[PDB]
Amino acid sequence: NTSCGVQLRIRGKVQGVGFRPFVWQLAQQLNLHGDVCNDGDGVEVRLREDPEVFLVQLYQHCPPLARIDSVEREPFIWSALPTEFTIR
Amino acid sequence: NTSCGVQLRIRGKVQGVGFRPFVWQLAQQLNLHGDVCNDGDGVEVRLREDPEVFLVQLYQHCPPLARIDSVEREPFIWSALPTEFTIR
Amino acid sequence: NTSCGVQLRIRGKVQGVGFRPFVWQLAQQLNLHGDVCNDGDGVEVRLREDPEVFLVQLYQHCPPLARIDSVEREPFIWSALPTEFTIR
Amino acid sequence: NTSCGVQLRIRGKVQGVGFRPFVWQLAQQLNLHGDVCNDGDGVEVRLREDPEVFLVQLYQHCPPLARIDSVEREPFIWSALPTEFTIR
Amino acid sequence: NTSCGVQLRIRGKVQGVGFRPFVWQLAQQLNLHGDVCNDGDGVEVRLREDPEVFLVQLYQHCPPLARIDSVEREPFIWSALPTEFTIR
Amino acid sequence: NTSCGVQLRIRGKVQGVGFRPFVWQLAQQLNLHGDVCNDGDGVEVRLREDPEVFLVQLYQHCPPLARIDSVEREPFIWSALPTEFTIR
Ligand SMILES: O=P([O-])(O)O
Ligand SMILES: O=P([O-])(O)O
Ligand SMILES: O=P([O-])(O)O
Ligand SMILES: O=P([O-])(O)O
Ligand SMILES: O=P([O-])(O)O
Ligand SMILES: O=P([O-])(O)O
Repeated sequence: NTSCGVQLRIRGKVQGVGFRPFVWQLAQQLNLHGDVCNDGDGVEVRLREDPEVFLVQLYQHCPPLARIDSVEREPFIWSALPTEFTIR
Repeated sequence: NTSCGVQLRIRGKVQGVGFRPFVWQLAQQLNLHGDVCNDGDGVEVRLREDPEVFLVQLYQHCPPLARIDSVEREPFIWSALPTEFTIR
Repeated sequence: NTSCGVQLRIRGKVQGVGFRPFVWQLAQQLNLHGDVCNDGDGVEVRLREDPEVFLVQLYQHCPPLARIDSVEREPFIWSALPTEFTIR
Repeated sequence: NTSCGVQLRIRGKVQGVGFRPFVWQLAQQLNLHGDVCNDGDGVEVRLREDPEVFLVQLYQHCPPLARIDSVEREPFIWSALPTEFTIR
Repeated sequence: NTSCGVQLRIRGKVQGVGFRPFVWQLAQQLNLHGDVCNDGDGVEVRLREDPEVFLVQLYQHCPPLARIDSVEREPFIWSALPTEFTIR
Repeated sequence: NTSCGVQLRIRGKVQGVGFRPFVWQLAQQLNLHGDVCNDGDGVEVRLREDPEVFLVQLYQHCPPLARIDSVEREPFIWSALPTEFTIR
């Protein structure tokens, strides 16, 4: 059933730069679950887990072509909990 | 803005027994924020904070006329965070 | 990959009483993941999530034939995270 | 240096009943650190860790001569963190 | 009543640079409560919530004239919980 | 007895640069417990506490000769909890 999640909205130069694969790889390394997509207003990451380590490493290890201008976070409710981390 | 909350649904003999005032007093003692109401399917408690101590003490210190048959919990999103604990 | 879990060891009159199904139902209601088994020294519950609400409700809603004499907890590492709650 | 702690104030029939040793044993089982004392207004327990499992088990496994009428909690700051659980 | 807070002490080139407004805006975006002031030994931020995302973004999005040389954290007790984030 | 810990594996130019003393000093400032060592595949930090603030500050305040290329984290179980932070 339902659970508390977090949505991150990452804006900047975040498309055509390997950003979704970067996020996926970070999520795999950190054993995170949820998804990533680019919906036209940056990159949206939805996580089951707390985002803090992910956010630290998002910034520090940003791909060389990418540039992160802002990140916003908000809570939301998962309808079903994710069992993988996927690119959508 | 928004924040992760918890809603508790408490069922049993939970009306006409001092239940809403009991919840209010417990919330005051525990410095909790949110609200309590009786909507016809038991008593609904919405909290800003984690509910664990509240739940322990709800059961242990249940008013003598009351009887708690079940408690369910689920997350939800507060649209604005509460600054008091109120009976609604 | 790996994650921090909790193992609970529940002892008492906890077999022949509907205890494993009780635990399963509680875990379903609380959206918990992991497993339950009876290994001859009581009932072992392994969870992905924090156990506090589960423990409160384990005691308060213990099946009428059952009796809980003790519960112990310890951390452990999940090799793979559970995606369901199962009786083993 | 300093850290966030919790103080619990447990009132009732909580002296002459094995209460301080009960608390000590519970703290040992739960791998908690801090102290317990009886200062004339019940029993005060100060912990380094979150108190929720402790509180559940305090109530459920209360010694047979004892009776717990109320428990209050408040935060405080440890000046030095405790490395044992002691009766004071 | 009282609650566990965190105080951050941010030192460097952190005055005359838009630092207090920067902190305020970050706190608004992150839905944080507490206050910020410059007391002559850098900038002090007191929060009700965990500071981790705030700290990540403090560093990454530091105003261009500012420079953060160090940040220290310590717990403290709020006498009353804050309902806004304010510049003091 | 046992408790949930975190192990961090920090790789890059992290030897001959004051890295272990840097970690020790950070851990002292943050009131952390555990240890640091260089085992030939970077620097391993084991903590009792959550690592998030530590990780933020590890990156931001990296010694000038050092360079951090990657950090990985995983949970593990402490056999005994640490009471100091030590260089091993
Ligand atoms: O288009 P991407 O590869 O930057 O996600
Ligand atoms: O009707 P109440 O007093 O039990 O809430
Ligand atoms: O044998 P059980 O039904 O008490 O688990
Ligand atoms: O006096 P005590 O043994 O109940 O603590
Ligand atoms: O003086 P401030 O604008 O840097 O706070
Ligand atoms: O060899 P270290 O000083 O960089 O730890």
